[PDB]
Amino acid sequence: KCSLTGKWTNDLGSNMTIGAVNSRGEFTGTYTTAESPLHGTENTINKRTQPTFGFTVNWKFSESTTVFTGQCFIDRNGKEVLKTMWLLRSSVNDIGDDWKATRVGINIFTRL
Amino acid sequence: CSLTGKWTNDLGSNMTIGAVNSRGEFTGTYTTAIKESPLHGTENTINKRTQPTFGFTVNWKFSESTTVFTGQCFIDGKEVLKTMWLLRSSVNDIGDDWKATRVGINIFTRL
Amino acid sequence: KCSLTGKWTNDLGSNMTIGAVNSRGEFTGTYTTAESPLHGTENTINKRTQPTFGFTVNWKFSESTTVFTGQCFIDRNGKEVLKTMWLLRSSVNDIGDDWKATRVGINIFTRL
Amino acid sequence: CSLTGKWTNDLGSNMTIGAVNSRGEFTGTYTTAIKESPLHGTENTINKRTQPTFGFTVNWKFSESTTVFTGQCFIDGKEVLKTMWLLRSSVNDIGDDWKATRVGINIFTRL
Ligand SMILES: O=C(O)CCCCC[C@@H]1SC[C@@H]2NC(=O)N[C@@H]21
Ligand SMILES: O=C(O)CCCCC[C@@H]1SC[C@@H]2NC(=O)N[C@@H]21
Ligand SMILES: O=C(O)CCCCC[C@@H]1SC[C@@H]2NC(=O)N[C@@H]21
Ligand SMILES: O=C(O)CCCCC[C@@H]1SC[C@@H]2NC(=O)N[C@@H]21
Ligand SMILES: *[C@H]1O[C@H](CO)[C@@H](O)[C@H](O)[C@H]1NC(C)=O
Ligand SMILES: *[C@H]1O[C@H](CO)[C@@H](O)[C@H](O)[C@H]1NC(C)=O
Ligand SMILES: *[C@H]1O[C@H](CO)[C@@H](O)[C@H](O)[C@H]1NC(C)=O
Ligand SMILES: *[C@H]1O[C@H](CO)[C@@H](O)[C@H](O)[C@H]1NC(C)=O
Repeated sequence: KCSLTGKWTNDLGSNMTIGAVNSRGEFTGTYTTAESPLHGTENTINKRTQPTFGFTVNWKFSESTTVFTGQCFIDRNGKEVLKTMWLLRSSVNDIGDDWKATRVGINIFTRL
Repeated sequence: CSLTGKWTNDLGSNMTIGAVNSRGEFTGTYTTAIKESPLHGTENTINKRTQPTFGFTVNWKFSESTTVFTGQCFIDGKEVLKTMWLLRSSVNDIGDDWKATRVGINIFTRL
Repeated sequence: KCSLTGKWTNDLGSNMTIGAVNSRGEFTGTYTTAESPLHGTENTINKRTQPTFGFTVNWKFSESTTVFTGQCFIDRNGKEVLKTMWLLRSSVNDIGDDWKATRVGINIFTRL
Repeated sequence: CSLTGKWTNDLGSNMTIGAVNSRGEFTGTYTTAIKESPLHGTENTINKRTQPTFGFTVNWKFSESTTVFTGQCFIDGKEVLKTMWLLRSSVNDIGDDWKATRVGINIFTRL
């Protein structure tokens, strides 16, 4: 089974720690990048080995917000890997600059 | 512009969001024809901004999928929520991962 | 049948003109926003009434690039409408700032 | 960093791009296991940049779908192409449009 709980690191150099996840599939943690809290959920439905999930990172050094979503996989080499895609929403003043507030990208995590 | 309350959108889905603590957290329900799913998000409180940026995850109850929403609460007069989302599907093997993510838009208005 | 050929306008105020599309599904045109050329393709496969397509806009006022993709629909009210999503790639100097060069958005077009 | 040549990627697809005129246009073939599809793109020539931004459309031959790619040619030493794409599926009714677009990444390297 692929568990979210733990310490992860990615291709960009950022690290992430996730706490235990309750029965409601909920969980919290911290996102570290060269610290901000994050709160997410894991899909419990058919209680699968490779869960789908999503979390929000409330940036504490700016008024932007990032949301990641992806799946917890057991790689071919037998290792746990998190494939995720995110949307980074920056804040704009007029509802007219809104068309450019959203960036999109990816991030692959592996256990620390 | 506060997230608390009742919203609906262009597709025709309703969303209910409760109070948000001093840390910006909040919970709510997501309704779409119908099935209700829990929602857990957070709003950026960095600058006590009147048009706060925010994000939340909808944990689907009728599927093994997940959907994340990010956006900003704009005072159009009326309060409008402009969002963009990512819909992650669950695939059996890491080989198909590439085709598992849909992206799209959604404008919410006070129900 | 929903044709790409013609003059369109969108929700953002930008206008667009598309030329005839050959048998290879190819076509060119111009994108006007408050002028840059664009070159695209339309999917011919099962020669459908509501084609799928994609085009690139070679910005002539900056070194960024935008690509749109979507489908040509016959709306319920009987009108032609183009639902599209785009990616706007801005250019960065170091392959390390790459994680933030891509923005994503939407654009709905209707005939002028 | 020029697009002309032969590239392959992480998924394992090959792409061949021909010469690009003075306007930045170019054509090529897209191979994926196998089926070959034509590609038509353009590269930004605004600043005679050595690491040009670019975009192109792949007109699928075995489906009614379309895929657009945008990105930048980076000199990693080696020439690398970092791209992001949108895969549009064709739906019968404008009602399902919302679920018709997939997004993803792709890193190309000189084959
Ligand atoms: O500089 C900005 O544009 C705003 C700061 C955004 C915070 C870092 C972002 S979140 C998505 C991405 N993944 C990651 O690990 N770092 C970046
Ligand atoms: O039917 C499926 O494709 C799987 C269930 C998907 C859940 C509904 C999606 S989430 C993004 C989109 N916005 C919205 O309000 N409803 C749809
Ligand atoms: O200011 C920038 O960030 C670079 C200029 C980008 C050009 C305008 C973009 S293309 C996608 C979007 N659709 C539209 O009609 N106008 C915008
Ligand atoms: O099988 C399908 O889902 C429809 C055909 C899709 C065409 C292949 C897609 S395009 C984006 C992605 N990158 C890549 O190199 N191959 C895939
Ligand atoms: C995070 O991962 C470990 C924890 O110390 C370490 O290898 C690395 O320096 C850390 N990097 C960041 C950006 O926190
Ligand atoms: C929810 O929104 C309103 C509630 O006032 C209702 O009329 C509508 O039918 C509902 N839609 C869904 C999908 O539940
Ligand atoms: C484009 O559409 C028509 C053409 O004149 C007109 O209504 C409008 O002013 C034009 N706007 C732009 C930005 O070109
Ligand atoms: C294309 O790339 C190389 C060509 O040298 C070949 O070995 C590989 O099998 C080919 N892959 C596909 C999908 O055609």
